[PDB]
Amino acid sequence: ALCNCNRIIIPHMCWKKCGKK
Repeated sequence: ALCNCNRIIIPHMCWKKCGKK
């Protein structure tokens, strides 16, 4: 699935745009 900025072993596009990982 797609960006859990609420799971924090982020997918890592999801990371950089959680603002993050």
